[PDB]
Amino acid sequence: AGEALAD
Amino acid sequence: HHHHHMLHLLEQIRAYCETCWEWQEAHEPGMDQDKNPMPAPVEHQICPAVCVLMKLSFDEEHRHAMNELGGLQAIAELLQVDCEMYGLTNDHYSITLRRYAGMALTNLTFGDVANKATLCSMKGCMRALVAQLKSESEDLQQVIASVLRNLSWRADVNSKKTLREVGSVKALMECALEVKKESTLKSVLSALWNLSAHCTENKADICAVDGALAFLVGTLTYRSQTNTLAIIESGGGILRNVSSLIATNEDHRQILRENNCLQTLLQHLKSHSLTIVSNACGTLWNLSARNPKDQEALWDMGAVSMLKNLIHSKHKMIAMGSAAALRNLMANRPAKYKDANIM
Repeated sequence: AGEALAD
Repeated sequence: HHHHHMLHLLEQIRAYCETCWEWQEAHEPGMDQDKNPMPAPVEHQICPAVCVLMKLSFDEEHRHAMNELGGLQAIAELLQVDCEMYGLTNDHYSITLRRYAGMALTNLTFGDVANKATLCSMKGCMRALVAQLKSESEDLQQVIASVLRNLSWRADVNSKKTLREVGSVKALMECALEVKKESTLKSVLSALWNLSAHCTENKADICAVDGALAFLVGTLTYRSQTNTLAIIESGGGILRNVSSLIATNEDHRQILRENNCLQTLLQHLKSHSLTIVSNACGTLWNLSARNPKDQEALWDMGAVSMLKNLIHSKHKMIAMGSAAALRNLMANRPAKYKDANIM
């Protein structure tokens, strides 16, 4: 899924 | 002159934790007087402060400034202590505090290797995070998953070990089964997808949960009101990663079959999303190996015409996965589709 910032 | 706005926010947070720590040291189980009740986060304006820090953490410049001030430790300490004090509470203030704290941690671990390592080194916090998957706030679960997701993305050796050791994989998979909201489930699965890539034990621990493989196959035909494919892409990607383990286990293979997995997986080769294809290609690569029943069931649903389409694709994972899956089907034919017969 990779990394992400918070929604 | 200079306001040190951020420093002042972190000092508040550090101070509140010291006070909580002091209360914990006095109020242990073998206990002295309860003439001192707990610090409450509402009484020291903790949401506001963590909220502002959370907000600022979206921006990268601010993150750099926090990182010089040790913002990650401070916020992680705050989260840990509110968990250790109030347990699996439902209080709105504790849940909001925990969310904001978690979002800040999501942002601070995003793209930063040193912070991922550091947060994972904080073991009491890691345990607190994992326990929050059992919260009644799916909004909080969504946050915790998001943290775990980023920690598991390009985790160094230690971080991987820790993530396994704190029971993250088994807790997220159990979390997923109970989740009712799509946004929550997206993050839960995104985390699992990353984690399933790490090692055999994680793959093993996923398959080993009651309802797990059933649920995961079910995600492949998920109906989104969001007009989004991310649940199918994630659940499918998890499945693709664990499929190496499933290949060599008949009890598990059987659970796929009774949910029409291989049928569904072939429809995914059509699909418009290059991800859904890549996932289905790699899943079939492992499920088409060394099992006669499934090998034949794939011939009888015309997999070979379907996989012949994809072998000449520019996308390596589609080219390899379809060729490899094809090669298994070729070199192990039902008599009916042999070259000698039926030319």
